Amino acid sequence: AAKDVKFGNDARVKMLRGVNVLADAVKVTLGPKGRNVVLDKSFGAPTITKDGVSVAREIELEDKFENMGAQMVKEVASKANDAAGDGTTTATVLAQAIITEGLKAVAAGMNPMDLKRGIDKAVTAAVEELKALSVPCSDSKAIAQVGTISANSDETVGKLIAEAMDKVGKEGVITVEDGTGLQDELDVVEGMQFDRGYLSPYFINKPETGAVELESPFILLADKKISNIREMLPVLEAVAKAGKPLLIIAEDVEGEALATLVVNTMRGIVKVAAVKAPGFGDRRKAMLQDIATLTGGTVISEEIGMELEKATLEDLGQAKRVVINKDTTTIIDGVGEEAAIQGRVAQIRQQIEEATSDYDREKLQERVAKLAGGVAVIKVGAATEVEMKEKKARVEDALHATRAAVEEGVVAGGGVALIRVASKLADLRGQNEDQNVGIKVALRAMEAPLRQIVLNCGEEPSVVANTVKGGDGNYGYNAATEEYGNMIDMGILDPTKVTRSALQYAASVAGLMITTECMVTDLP
Amino acid sequence: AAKDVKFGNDARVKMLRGVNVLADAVKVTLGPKGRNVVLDKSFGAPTITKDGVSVAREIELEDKFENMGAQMVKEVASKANDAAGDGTTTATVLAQAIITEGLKAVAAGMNPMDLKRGIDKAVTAAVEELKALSVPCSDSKAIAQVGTISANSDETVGKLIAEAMDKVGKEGVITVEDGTGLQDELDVVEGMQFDRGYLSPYFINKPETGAVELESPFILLADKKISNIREMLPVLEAVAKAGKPLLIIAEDVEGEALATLVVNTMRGIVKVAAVKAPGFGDRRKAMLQDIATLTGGTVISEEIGMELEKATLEDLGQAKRVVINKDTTTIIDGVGEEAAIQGRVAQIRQQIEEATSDYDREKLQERVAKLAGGVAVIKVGAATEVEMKEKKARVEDALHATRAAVEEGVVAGGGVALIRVASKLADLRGQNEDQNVGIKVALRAMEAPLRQIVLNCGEEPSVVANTVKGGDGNYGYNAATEEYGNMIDMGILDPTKVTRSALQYAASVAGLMITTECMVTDLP
Amino acid sequence: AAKDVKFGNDARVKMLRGVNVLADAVKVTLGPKGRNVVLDKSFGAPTITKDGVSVAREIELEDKFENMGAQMVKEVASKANDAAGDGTTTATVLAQAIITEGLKAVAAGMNPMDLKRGIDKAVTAAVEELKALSVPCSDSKAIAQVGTISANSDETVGKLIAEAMDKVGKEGVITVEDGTGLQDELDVVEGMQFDRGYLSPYFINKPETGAVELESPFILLADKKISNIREMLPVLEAVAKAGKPLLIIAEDVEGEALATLVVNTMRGIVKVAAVKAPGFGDRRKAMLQDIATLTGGTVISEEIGMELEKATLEDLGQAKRVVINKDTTTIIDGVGEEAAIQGRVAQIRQQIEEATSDYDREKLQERVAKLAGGVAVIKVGAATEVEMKEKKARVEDALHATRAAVEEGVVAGGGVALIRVASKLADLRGQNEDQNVGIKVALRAMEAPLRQIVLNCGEEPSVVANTVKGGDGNYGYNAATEEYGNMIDMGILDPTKVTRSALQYAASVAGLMITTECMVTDLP
Repeated sequence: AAKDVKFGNDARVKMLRGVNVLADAVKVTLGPKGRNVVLDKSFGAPTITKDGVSVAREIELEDKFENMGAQMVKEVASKANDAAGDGTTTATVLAQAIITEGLKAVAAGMNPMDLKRGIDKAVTAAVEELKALSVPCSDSKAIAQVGTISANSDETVGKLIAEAMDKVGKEGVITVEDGTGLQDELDVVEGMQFDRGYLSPYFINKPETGAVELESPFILLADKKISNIREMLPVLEAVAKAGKPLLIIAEDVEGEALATLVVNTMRGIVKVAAVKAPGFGDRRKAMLQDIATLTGGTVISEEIGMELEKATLEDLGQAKRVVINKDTTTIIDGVGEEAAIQGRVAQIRQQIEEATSDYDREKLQERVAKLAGGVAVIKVGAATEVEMKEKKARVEDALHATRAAVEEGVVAGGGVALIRVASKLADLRGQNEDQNVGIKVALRAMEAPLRQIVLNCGEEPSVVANTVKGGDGNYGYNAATEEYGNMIDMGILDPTKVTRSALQYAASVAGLMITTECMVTDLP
Repeated sequence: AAKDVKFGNDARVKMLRGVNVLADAVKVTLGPKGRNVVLDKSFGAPTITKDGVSVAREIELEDKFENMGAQMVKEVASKANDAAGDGTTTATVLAQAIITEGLKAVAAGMNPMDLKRGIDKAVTAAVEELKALSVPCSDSKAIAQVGTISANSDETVGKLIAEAMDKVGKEGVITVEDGTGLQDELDVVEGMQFDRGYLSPYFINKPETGAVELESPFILLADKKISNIREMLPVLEAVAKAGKPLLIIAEDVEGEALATLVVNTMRGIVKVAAVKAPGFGDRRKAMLQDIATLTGGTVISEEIGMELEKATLEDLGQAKRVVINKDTTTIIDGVGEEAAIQGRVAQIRQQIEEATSDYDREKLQERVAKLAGGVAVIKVGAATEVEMKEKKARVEDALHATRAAVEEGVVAGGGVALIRVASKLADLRGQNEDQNVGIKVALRAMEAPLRQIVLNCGEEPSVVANTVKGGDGNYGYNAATEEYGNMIDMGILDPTKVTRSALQYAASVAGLMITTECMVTDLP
Repeated sequence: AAKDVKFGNDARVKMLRGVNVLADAVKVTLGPKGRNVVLDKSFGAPTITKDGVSVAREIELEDKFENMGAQMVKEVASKANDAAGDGTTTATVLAQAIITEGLKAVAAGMNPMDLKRGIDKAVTAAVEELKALSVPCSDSKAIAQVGTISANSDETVGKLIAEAMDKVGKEGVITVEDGTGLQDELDVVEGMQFDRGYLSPYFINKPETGAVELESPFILLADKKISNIREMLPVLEAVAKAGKPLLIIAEDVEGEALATLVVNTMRGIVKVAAVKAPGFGDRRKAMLQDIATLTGGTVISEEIGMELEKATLEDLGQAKRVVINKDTTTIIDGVGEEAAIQGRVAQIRQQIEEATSDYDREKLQERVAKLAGGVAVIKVGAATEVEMKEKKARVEDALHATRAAVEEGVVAGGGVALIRVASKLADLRGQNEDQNVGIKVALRAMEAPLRQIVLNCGEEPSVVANTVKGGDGNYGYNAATEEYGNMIDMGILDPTKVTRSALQYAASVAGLMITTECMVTDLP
C-alpha cells in the first residue's frame, strides 16, 4: 500500500498536534475539581466520565500522523497504569509538557540526542530524590490509613485490607469477590498466581477492567506447544457437554489454528481462555506439574507419551474461579486434594534442603511460597446490590493503592512530590549546553501536573506553584480545601511507585518523540 | 494493460526522486547516534525502530516510476545483507550518493557508458585496496574479540563463539537454539546443511528474520520432479494424522499443483516446507541418498521403480528441527542411525581413494566433510525468558559477524575503511575524460557514510572527514566518544566482507541506473 | 460496439506517433553499447533488460490508434525473429525510418502507391546485392568460427556445433538438453521433426522462449478431426492415472469442445499439448503412420473402423521428450522399436524405387530422410547449475545463428551490409518521379541501424556513416573498439538471412502503413 513519508519539522509538528489534542482531551479531568468529558456512544445516550483512562481509550484522530503520535503517547502511558494501578493522566500531562518544550528547543537548532541525554539524567536524579523523600508504609496502622484514604475515608475498607495483609503477608496474593449478605468475610484458601496474561485481547469477558472471569472452569494442562485444532477436539466437545468454561495452560498457543478458531469461531458458544505456561525450560514443567497437583488434574506431556487426543474430563483440573488480565493469571480456589499439595510442598522443601546453588535455592523457595501461601478472598457485603458493587469497586481500588504503597512507600499527592524534587534539583548540570537545556526543560515540565490541578480549581497556577516551591518537606497546597499544609497529615497522598512510573514513562515518550526524524504511514 | 513510457531526463529525475525518498528514510538511522523512524502499523500502536532494514522493507512510494527506482535500490541492497549479514544502510547511502552525482554529471552531456566504466574501475581498485588493508582474524583470541565486540562488549558471547569454532572449525556449521536454564550448553550433533532456500516466500514461519522453524518435522526425499497433488496425498494425510510438520526435498516443485495448494490451501491446517534438492545430475542423487542415510529415511526414485503413492510413514525421514531461509537449509539433528552414517562415510572415503580426477576428489571430499562434520548447537541460558531471547538474538548476530570476519578478515568500522581507500586512490585515471569524471564521482561518494555518521552526531561532517583523511593506517574518528584514535584498538571494527559487498552492490546499482534510458510501467 | 473512424492525415499521424513511441522504446538497446530499459513488473522488483524483444513485447499504448500502429509494427517485426532467429530491433528501426520519411513525402502530395512501388523495387535490388555480397559458410572451420563468434568467443560452443553438424549434416535436426556433469555429450538418437506449431498460445510451458517441454509424454495419433470431449475422455483419464503428460497429434483441433476445455479447464491438473498433423491428403496419413511407427504407437483411423473411445494406453505412443514452439514440433527420443523403423524405411525406399513421378520421388525422399536422419542431442555440462544454464542458453543461441549462417552465408554485421548495399545502389531509378523518391527514402533509411549504433556509442553518426560509405568490400566501423577495419576478419558478422528478413519485413510494414487511408477502432 502506498506510503506517505515526512522528514523533520513537518513530522514533528504533526506529532505535536496529535499529542496536544490527546493531552487537551485527557488533562481536563485532572485534580479533585476536574471537569467532565462527554464521550459519544452509538448504543444510546452519551456517557459522562471524569476518568482520564476512558477518555484516552476513546481518542483516535483522523489525520494519520497525528493519530500515530497520539497512539504512541497512549500506548506508553497505559503501561504506567498497568504496572502501578494509577497515573495515566499524570504521565500524559508530563509527556505533553516535555514534548512541547523539547520540540521548541529542537526548533532552535539544539541537538536532539543531547536533549534526550539531559532529560534522562534529570529524570534519574528526580527518581533518586523521590526515593529519598518516600515515607515508608509497613506497619498495620499505616496500611489501614493508606487503604481508608484511597477509599474516600472509608475506615471499613482500610480495616479489611489491613486484616488481609496481616493474614497473608505484604507479598501475598489478595483478591475480592461478591459477598453473600451484610457481613464481610475473609478466608485464606488454596490457590496460585503467576505472571502470565491473556494471549489475545479479544478474550476479554464482561468486565471492562481488562480482565476475565470464569465461574467453575476446567483447567487444561499440557506442556506440548498445541498448534492444530484437531488434537483437542474431544476435550472441547467434552467441556461443551459439561457446560462449564475451560482454561488452557499450554507452552504456547500460536495463531494459526487454535487462537484464530477460539477467537473468531468462539463468540458465545462456549467460554475458553488460553494463557502461556509460566517460566521456561525445566522450570516450566515444574510449574505445570505444581499447578496440576494444586488443581487436582494431570499434565499432558509428550515426553512420557500420553496424548491430548485421549485427554478425558478426569484429567482436566478444576477450580472455583480464575481471573486473567493483561499480565497476571490467578487460580482463586482449586479443587485439588490438600494432602497431595502438602506432600508436594514437603518434597520441594526437601529439594531445597539438598539444593547446591543459590539460584536453585531462590527459585525453589519462590515455588514453595507460591504453593503454601494460598489466596485470601474478601467477600464485600452490603445492604443492597448497587451499594455492594460500588463498595467492591472501592475495595479493589484501595487494594491496588495499598499494594503499591507497601511496595514502595508513599509520598505527598496532588503533584507536589514532583515539584518538590524539581525545586531540590535546581543545581543540576550536564556536559554541554544542550544537556543543560534538557535538564531545564525536564525540571520546568515536572511542575505541569500541579499547575493543571490548580488551573482546574480556578486559582492562578503560578502563585500556587511558587508558594509550594517556597516550602519544604511535604508542605503543599490542597486543591479541595484551597489551603496549605502538610499533605501526609491532611489525608492527601500517592504511592511513590505510581509517581516514579509516570515520570519514567513520560521521559521515555519524550525522548523517543524528540529523537524522531522520519515517519512512514499508509496513504489516505 | 495500458503502459506509460518515459525517455531520458524525466525518467532519470523520477529515478532520483524515488531514490532520494528511500535514502532519506533509511540513512537517518546510520551511526551509533542514529535517530528514530516511526513506522505505522494497522495492528495497533506504531513501532519505533532504529534498524534500517525494517525501514527499507516498509518503504514503497505512490508514483510508479519513483516506486520502481526505490524498488530496484531496495532489492539490490538487500543482497548485501543476505550475503554478508550487514550493510543495507551503507549500500543504500553509497548508492544514493553515486547515483545523484552521476546523474548530475550525465545532465552535463557526458557519456553514461564511460561514467559506468570509470565507476567500475574505481570500485575494483577500492576493493583491491580494502583487501590489502584487511587485518586477518584467525586465532581464537581474535575470534573471541570480534564476537564480544559485535555483541556489545559481552565476553560470554565471544567465548561461546570461540569455543564452538574451535570445536567444529572455521568452516563448520554453527547454529543456536533455545536454552533450558541458566548454564549454557554446546554439543556437536549429527546434521547437514546445503545451499538451498525455500521455494516460496509465503512459507515464512513465525520468525521475521526471513527463516522458518519446524519442530520434529518429517523429511520427504524424492528425486522425481513432483508436480501433481494426486501422487503424495496419502503421505500428506499420514503426516496430518501424525501431527508433525513435513519437509519436502524434491528435484523441483513447480507452481501449478503442489506450490499453489501448499501456499494457498495450507494456511494453518498443517506445516509443510519444500526445498530444491542440492546439486544437479548424479551429484543430486548422491546428495539425496546421503540425506536419506543421515535422516534414516529412504529416497523415492522412479529409476528403481518405487512410487511415492505407496510412500508410508516409515520411508519418511525425521529430524529434531530444520531451519530454512533465503539461501540455506540445515538439518540440525537427524534421527538416522549412526553406524549407517559412519559406513556411508567410509564408503565415500574409499571412493575418494579410487577417484581418478581432481574435480571428483574435491566433490567427494566436500561430501565427506558435510557428512562427518556435524552441527554444533549453542544453548543460550539466562535467568528469565526475556533476557534469554535478547541474548539469543545477540548471539546470533555475533555469530554472523564472526563468520564474516573469519571469512575475510576485518577492517576499521564506522565508514573509515572506505575513506581510507578513497584517500589512497587519489591518483587513479581512466582512458578518456568521462572515465576520469566517473572515477572522481565514485571517490567523492565513498566518503558519504562517514559524513552521514558525523552529521547524525551533530558535528560538522567536512572537518571530521578532512581530519580522518589526513591520518594514515586505521586512524579514524569515533562517533560514540567524539574522539580520534585507532579504531581496531578502540573496539570499533567491521568485517571486510560486508564493506566490500556494500561497495560492489552500490556500484552495480549506480551503473545500471545511470545507463537507463527508457521506462515502461502500468498506467495509473 | 461503437466505432471510431479517421481518414487520412489524422490517422497517419496517430500511427506515426505509435510507431515512434515503440521505436524509441526499442532502439535504445541497439549496438554493443546499448542502454538499459526498465520494465515494471507487478510481482516485485523491476527487471532491467538490454533485449529489444522483451521491450517490444511489453509495449502497448493507451491511445487506440497509436496502439494500432505499435501492434502492427510489433507483429510483423516478430516474424523476422521467428523465421531467422534475430533481427527484431533492426526490423523495427528500419520500419520506423522508412515510415517516417515516407509519410513526410506523402504529406507533400506524392502518390502513396508509387512510393510503395519504389520502396519495393529498392528493397528487391538491395536483397539481390546482399546475396551477391554474402560470404559462404560451408566448411567445418567456418561453421566453428561462426558458432564461437555468436557465443561470445567461446571456442567450446563452436566445436560442439561443428561436431553435431558433421555428425548429422547441415540440414539435420539438432537440439540441446541439460547435462549430467562436467563432460559434454553428443549422440544421435531416433527422432522426428515436422513444421507444425502449437494450436493455442496458452499451451506455453515454463520456458519463456515461446516453446513447451514435456518430459516422457504420451503420443496420441488420430487422423479423425476430433471435435468433442466425449470421444477421448477414457484416454485423458488413463493419462491422468499414469501421471505423464500427453501429446495430441490430430488432423485438426477446433475450438468448440477440445481446445476450450484443454485451455481453460486444464490449468495445472494435467499437461496436454495438441498440434496439427503435418501435410494434407494421403501425405497426412503417411506422416501419421510414420510417426506411429517411430513412437511405437498406433494411429486411430476411422477409415479402418476402430474408435478412439477404446484407445487404451498401449495404443498411445511414447517418447523421452518433445519440444513444440511457434512453428516447429520435434520428437527428440521415441520409444519405438528400431527394427520396425528400419523396415518401414526400407519399404518407403522400395516405393521410391517404383515411384513414377518426380514429385513423388521428392516427397518420399524427404520422408526417408526425416525417418532415418535421427536427432542429435547436445548435453551441455558445466561445474555448477547456474553456469550450466547460462552455457545452455549460449549454445542454443549459437546453434540458431550457425543454422542461419549455413543456410544463407554470412555478411558483415553491425549494420554495415545495409550501408554497403545502399552505397552500391546509388544509381537506381524508377518510372515516374514518385518512384524515384521512394527509392531514395528506402536508401536513406537503410542507413538507420548503423547511425543508431554509433549514436549509442557517443560518437557522431554522420561522420562514421560517411567514412564507412567511403570504403569498399567488408570495410566498416567497429562500435566496440571504436576503430575501422574488415568486419569479417575482426570477428563481427551477421547471417545474411537475418538481415534480408529484417529488410523485407520492414519494407512490408512501411508499404502497408503508407498505403493506409482509413482506420476503424472501438470507441474508448
